[PDB]
Amino acid sequence: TPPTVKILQSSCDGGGHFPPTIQLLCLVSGYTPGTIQITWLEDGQVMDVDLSTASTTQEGELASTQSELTLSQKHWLSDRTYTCQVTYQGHTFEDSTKKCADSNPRGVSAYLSRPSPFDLFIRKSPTITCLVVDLAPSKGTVQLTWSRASGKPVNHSTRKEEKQRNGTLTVTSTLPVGTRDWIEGETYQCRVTHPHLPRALMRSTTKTSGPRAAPEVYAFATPEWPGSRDKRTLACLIQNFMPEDISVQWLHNEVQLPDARHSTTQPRKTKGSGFFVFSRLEVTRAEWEQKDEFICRAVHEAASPSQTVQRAVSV
Amino acid sequence: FTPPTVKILQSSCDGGGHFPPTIQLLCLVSGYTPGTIQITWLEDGQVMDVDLSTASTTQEGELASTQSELTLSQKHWLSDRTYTCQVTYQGHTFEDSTKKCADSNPRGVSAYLSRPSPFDLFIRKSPTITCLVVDLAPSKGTVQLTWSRASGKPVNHSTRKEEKQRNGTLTVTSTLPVGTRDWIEGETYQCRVTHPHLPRALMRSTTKTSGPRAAPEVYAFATPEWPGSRDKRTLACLIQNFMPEDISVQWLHNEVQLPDARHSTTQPRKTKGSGFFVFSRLEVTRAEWEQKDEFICRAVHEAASPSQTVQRAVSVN
Amino acid sequence: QVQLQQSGPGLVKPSQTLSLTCGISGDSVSSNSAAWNWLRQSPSRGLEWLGRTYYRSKWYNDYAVSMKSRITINPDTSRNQFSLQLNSVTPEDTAVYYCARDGEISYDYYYYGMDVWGRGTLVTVSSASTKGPSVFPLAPGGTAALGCLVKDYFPEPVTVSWNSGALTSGVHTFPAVLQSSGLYSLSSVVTVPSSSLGTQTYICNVNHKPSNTKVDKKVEPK
Amino acid sequence: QVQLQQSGPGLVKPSQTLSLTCGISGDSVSSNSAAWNWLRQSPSRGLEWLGRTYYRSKWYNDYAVSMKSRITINPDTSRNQFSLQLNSVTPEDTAVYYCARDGEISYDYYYYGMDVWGRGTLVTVSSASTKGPSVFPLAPSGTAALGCLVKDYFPEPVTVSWNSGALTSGVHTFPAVLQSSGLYSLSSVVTVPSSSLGTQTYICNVNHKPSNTKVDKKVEPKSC
Amino acid sequence: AQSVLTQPPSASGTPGQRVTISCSGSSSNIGNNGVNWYQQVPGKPPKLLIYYDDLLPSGVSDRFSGSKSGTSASLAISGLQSEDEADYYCEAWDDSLDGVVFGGGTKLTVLGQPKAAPSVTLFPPSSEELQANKATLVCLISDFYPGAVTVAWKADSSPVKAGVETTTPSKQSNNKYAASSYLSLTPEQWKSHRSYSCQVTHEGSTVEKTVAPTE
Amino acid sequence: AQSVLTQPPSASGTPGQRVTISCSGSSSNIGNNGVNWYQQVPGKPPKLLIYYDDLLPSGVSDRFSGSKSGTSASLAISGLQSEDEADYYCEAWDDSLDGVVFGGGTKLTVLGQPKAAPSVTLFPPSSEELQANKATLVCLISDFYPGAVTVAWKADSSPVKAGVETTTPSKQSNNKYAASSYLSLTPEQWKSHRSYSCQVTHEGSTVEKTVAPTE
Ligand SMILES: *[C@@H]1O[C@H](CO)[C@@H](O[C@@H]2O[C@H](CO)[C@@H](O[C@@H]3O[C@H](CO[C@@H]4O[C@H](CO)[C@@H](O)[C@H](O)[C@@H]4O)[C@@H](O)[C@H](O[C@@H]4O[C@H](CO)[C@@H](O)[C@H](O)[C@@H]4O)[C@@H]3O)[C@H](O)[C@H]2NC(C)=O)[C@H](O)[C@H]1NC(C)=O
Ligand SMILES: *[C@@H]1O[C@H](CO)[C@@H](O[C@@H]2O[C@H](CO)[C@@H](O[C@@H]3O[C@H](CO[C@@H]4O[C@H](CO)[C@@H](O)[C@H](O)[C@@H]4O)[C@@H](O)[C@H](O[C@@H]4O[C@H](CO)[C@@H](O)[C@H](O)[C@@H]4O)[C@@H]3O)[C@H](O)[C@H]2NC(C)=O)[C@H](O)[C@H]1NC(C)=O
Repeated sequence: TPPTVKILQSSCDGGGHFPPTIQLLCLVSGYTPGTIQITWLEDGQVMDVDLSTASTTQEGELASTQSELTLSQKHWLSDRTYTCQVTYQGHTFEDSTKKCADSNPRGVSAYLSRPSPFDLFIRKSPTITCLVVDLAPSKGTVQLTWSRASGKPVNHSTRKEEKQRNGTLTVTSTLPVGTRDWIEGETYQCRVTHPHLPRALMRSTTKTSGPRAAPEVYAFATPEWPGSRDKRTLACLIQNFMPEDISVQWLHNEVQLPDARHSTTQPRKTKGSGFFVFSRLEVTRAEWEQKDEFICRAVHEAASPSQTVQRAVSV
Repeated sequence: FTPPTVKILQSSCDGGGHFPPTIQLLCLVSGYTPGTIQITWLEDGQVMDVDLSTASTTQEGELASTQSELTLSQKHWLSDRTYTCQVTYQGHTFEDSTKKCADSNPRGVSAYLSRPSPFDLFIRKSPTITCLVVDLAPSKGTVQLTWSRASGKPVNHSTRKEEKQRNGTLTVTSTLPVGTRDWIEGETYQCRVTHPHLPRALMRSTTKTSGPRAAPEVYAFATPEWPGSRDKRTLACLIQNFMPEDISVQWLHNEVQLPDARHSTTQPRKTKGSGFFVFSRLEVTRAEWEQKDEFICRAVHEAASPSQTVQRAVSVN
Repeated sequence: QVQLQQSGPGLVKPSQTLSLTCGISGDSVSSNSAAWNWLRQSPSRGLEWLGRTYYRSKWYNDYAVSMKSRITINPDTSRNQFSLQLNSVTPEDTAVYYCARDGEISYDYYYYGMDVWGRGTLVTVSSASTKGPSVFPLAPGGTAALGCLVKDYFPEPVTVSWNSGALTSGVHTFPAVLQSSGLYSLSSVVTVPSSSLGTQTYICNVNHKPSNTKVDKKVEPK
Repeated sequence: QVQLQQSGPGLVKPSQTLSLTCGISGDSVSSNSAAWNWLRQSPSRGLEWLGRTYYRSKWYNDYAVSMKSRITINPDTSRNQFSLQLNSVTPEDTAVYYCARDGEISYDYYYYGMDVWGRGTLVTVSSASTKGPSVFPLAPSGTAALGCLVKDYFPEPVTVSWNSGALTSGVHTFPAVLQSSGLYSLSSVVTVPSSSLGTQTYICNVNHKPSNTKVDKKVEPKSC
Repeated sequence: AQSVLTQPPSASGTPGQRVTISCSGSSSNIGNNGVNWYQQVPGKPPKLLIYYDDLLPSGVSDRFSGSKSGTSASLAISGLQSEDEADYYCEAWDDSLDGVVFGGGTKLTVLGQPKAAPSVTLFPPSSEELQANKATLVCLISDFYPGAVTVAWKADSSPVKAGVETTTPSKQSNNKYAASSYLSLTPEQWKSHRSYSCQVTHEGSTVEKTVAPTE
Repeated sequence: AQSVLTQPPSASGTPGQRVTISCSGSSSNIGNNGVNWYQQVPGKPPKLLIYYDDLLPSGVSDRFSGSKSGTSASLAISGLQSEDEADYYCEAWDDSLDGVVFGGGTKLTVLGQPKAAPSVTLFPPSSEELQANKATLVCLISDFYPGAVTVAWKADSSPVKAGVETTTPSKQSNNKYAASSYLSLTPEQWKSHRSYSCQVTHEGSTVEKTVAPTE
């Protein structure tokens, strides 16, 4: 018969805490005696023999060798693999051992954007971003791949892998999508593989399915409020559209204003059928007289004929 | 007469970090002068039958050592119980124990402490704060939650709810009544949570937001008809530039406060430069259209005056 | 995809214990973020939940309680399966048992639903010995139909294919019938419109599992 | 109530290696959601980050280039402390060295900053001898004032305390001075009313750490 | 005894209209937690439709809707079809039981479907089974609508009042029905008679099918 | 050679004004990540002031404000006080270096503080130290601001040339400066002269304290 190796380790206490030094023990058992050679490999490489020490017991036919390595709690917890390699009559036998893997770690999040109506319709260069957060802080391990429901090829992606300050890795790839293909069916699929994933992740995004309904606009102005002559606020209600994805901007002298100048809400639940948002702008003296008119524009899928709607308002 | 050392060793984990189908625990009593040495296996302090374990003594030279082995299914071990191995020698009792090791990087726990609503604190004059903890291991009676006051002044009687979640978590909430003046005049209220699973205790604090209090400015709306489409109308409210954020908002009808589920009200949102704002929408119905055409959108806020409220109304003329 | 496969005996004596195991593929029993349920359905008691097992930092179980005093669910993490064991059965414990996956969907998530199921398994509680079927094939302008007669067998799955299931066209396997002496009788029908009387040969495949009976009859006219 | 104690030699020879230790009270090295940093400050290079050690699912390290060639930071879970070892130092490695906790400020979180520091340790690179100070009393003849002269010591901390930490009122320890000779001299004065002259003696406690010198002198209202 | 969540045992429809199914419960289940719905087309396992009160997953039709207010919830099916006849089940997570809680079931019928006659197929006691001593008269009926079919077995012209048993009709996947009837027989009392008849009744009535040992 | 992030070396304010300090990076640090501000009163360890871009930690005065746009950030100390004299440091996390990156520092001076003249106290060689045959004179200079001083020593009516070494002045917890001068001597020379003098000149005007042998 051939012999058998098992490894045993120093164990954690009642409170399930490691001790300062992890002893690992090779037990080769159940063999014909004679030449027995034990090597220790750290991570797949040979070790300095000094802290590795062997011994052999026998009764009658039963014979068991044991080798013992000591590690510091630090080395063990550095995620190294420890291989015990047994040379017996010109053969090799193996057992390796690693720190035992976490039972309930968090765990990694992945998010897949839809492109914006602005991105689709106005400046016609849409894209989606697949973003993966809380990966282990080591690069080059991760594999992120794009693909289509239609089996048709994809454009080249762009990929950032950037170590976060809290000791995670955030890997993010954006994919240019065909401005047409997106509108006719076409599910895009994002796929990440990493050693620390039990399974590969996949997210997939597409045009939201439903009964397309155009947006309704209402522009506005506020009754002047005391003490501010020169500061006036303008409103836009936009309601009962579908699906929820909507872009919104404001135009002074027929020029788009910085998306930081106004604040839209997230399209929220209507009680009935549809979706709605609200956006405010805050204008002043200079804007008062340049010309006084203000555009509140919404780019929506069901918007027509040109995929936008704009309502004008003044004071 | 060396006092015997006792040490437990265990099946290790394979190359990929996975656990083996059984878990062996080997108790080792080494380095002793012979005699009676009695090994015993406790599970969480209880005894389990001697017919799950085997003993082997070996006397080499003058010294002596005994080894004893207990086998465990993976399930028992992953059930996180403490297993003690306890030897009796010369009337003394020695022991070593073991459970499975801690996750090196587990989730993780969230604790949310609310401030009381402007409604609650001004109108109902029964203001309360809530402490909430999610993602605790689903075992009741381990969590501990205590309220304090920075002044060390006595606190009211709180009311606790431990509730076991569908996703195999536990969520605990305690809510506290607060002295209705004490909130307004200073007063930090503290919420302290401890669990064995948590490395440090969790403290969450809550208090009146210090800042430059300014009142809200309300305006009432409604949308022009989109006629032939159904009935009724829709109306909304823009309430802005208030400080601090804490605000309650509601809609009445002839002094009848309409249920929260009727109106969709947004959360106070920042403005570039100074101030916050909310917007709230209510879709009316043709019955109340004619019944009385007036509708009121009220804002409770700290800095409103006199009553910490500002009302307003609108119809279709 | 994810997939669940039942297995176990379909006949239990009164006072004895039912055991049914459910192996899964496409996921892990030991997985966080999902949970593993046993359910049952009898026309009398409707659809009825029994238990759940799942792993986070430890193994946890949630039973129906209801009946927690007779039931054990507990996972075999090596074989990647989980098993239901119910003690001291009576006829009331006769049902079709289902194993099912309660886990999340995505995005917003936290939301659980049991979105994956096993075919179901028919467990019947009786003293009556398990008898195998006596099978008789019978003789068949518009069309023609022949079939096999599966007669007098105890507890019943009894499923039937045709020449290893190559002909799915116009095939009706009928439900069974209880006699005054309770035993089941079931019969099947396959159609071919005359046409090949001698070009096509028909062997009915009869499966009664709990009696270990596979005896397949070749049906011939006259 | 997190707190951080540095420890280690004040003086290190050229080409040898620096070793400093920060023990952590109130959190743990092994903590998820925090990270443990070394930085230092010369007047010359200003405030400069060296390295960081932290535990996610295993132990990780992050170092600055430049130091990367010469530096190691290791956690010790045993006593709950971490430490820095810098190889082959030159005089440019003279600096005050700071251990610090990078971490939470919770709520929204994800945002880290270094919210907790150790007081600093002065590490001086010289081929030259740690020398303990001669210490003389500075005698009195406003109200009154008396002193301690801590003379000719190397390298620098020299802390002083009056009557074993008892009297903190009106006491000023001055910065030191190097003579071109190369050693350091320093003085500490206390200001006391002469209404209190005759009811107690006063004692100056000087402790030069890396000479392991503690000795005390008494302040005498001199002849007659 | 009975279930925990309450739902009406019966609900009905017409092929174009919209019907809703009620689900009532406690705060321990519907009040503080969300609700799921399932569809069961029996002999098959349950299939998920709605989750956390509002949601539809992949592979599900948007004419299926759901709602929740307080301690109750409603499942709205609009624009029905034939395969829509099913047992429909609601469930929530009850956190005072630590457990999943179900509804009693609601059987959903759709009427306004045509009246289809049965198809009566009969066979003679086979080549075997005569050497087995006694034999059996087997009758297979299919593809009818209501599930109301009653049999009176007549050997020769004389009706058989003993030695007979019948099933209660069971659904088919195209939403027709299935029945079977059996008459136990001794070849002595077989070959001592001439002819046979099945004699079904579908509503008002249908006709039989007849065979004799004339091989 | 210098910091990765750039801040101006010095900044000036007059009490009650609003001073701002700037911090300029690249996108790998300030662009992509949040910026922190720390304040340092020398001899004490840095203290966190602003975290992420605009957030102030518990126990920080609201006079302290911060902002970030694009690749640079600003710290605004509004309504200056005297206790604000410090070194102000910015840092961010760098995702090309995987490392924390720092600003070179800005020393903030609060201008227009009252002119304060030094309090000089001077001590004679101790009962000891004369055995040991070396006599040292100690001049301690206490609270003075702008904070430049010049010291000459006097042997009788004459200037002392060597044996003298002097502190470069150091700021204290009241933000006024300290200093010291020492005179090395041979204990004969202590008796060889009638009196010895420390003269400190600060701005225009000189304080002098003086002592003599035996008493
Ligand atoms: C430690 O390390 C880093 C620090 O860099 C942290 O990183 C953050 O982790 C967050 C939590 O997972 C990430 O949150 C997500 O951000 C996503 C993308 O950002 C948005 O993209 C859309 C589309 O372009 C825009 O509209 C937005 O304005 C943003 O640009 C979100 O898509 C994502 O989804 C949301 O989740 C929220 C939860 O509150 C929902 O309410 C919401 O409906 C939606 O589902 C989510 O917010 C964050 O991006 C990420 N930041 C970076 C720079 O990577 C780690 O979390 C830290 N890890 C630990 C353990 O502390
Ligand atoms: C397992 O499943 C459990 C339960 O099924 C999950 O628990 C949920 O976790 C969420 C976050 O961890 C909880 O949401 C929070 O709710 C807090 C308090 O509840 C609100 O109270 C305020 C007024 O005080 C109202 O505005 C709300 O409508 C609620 O009534 C919030 O304070 C909290 O924080 C917020 O976050 C948002 C979004 O980022 C911010 O914009 C905002 O500034 C605010 O700080 C958050 O919304 C949820 O309640 C909780 N479920 C419970 C307690 O039943 C676990 O997450 C699941 N675990 C896993 C591992 O999947």
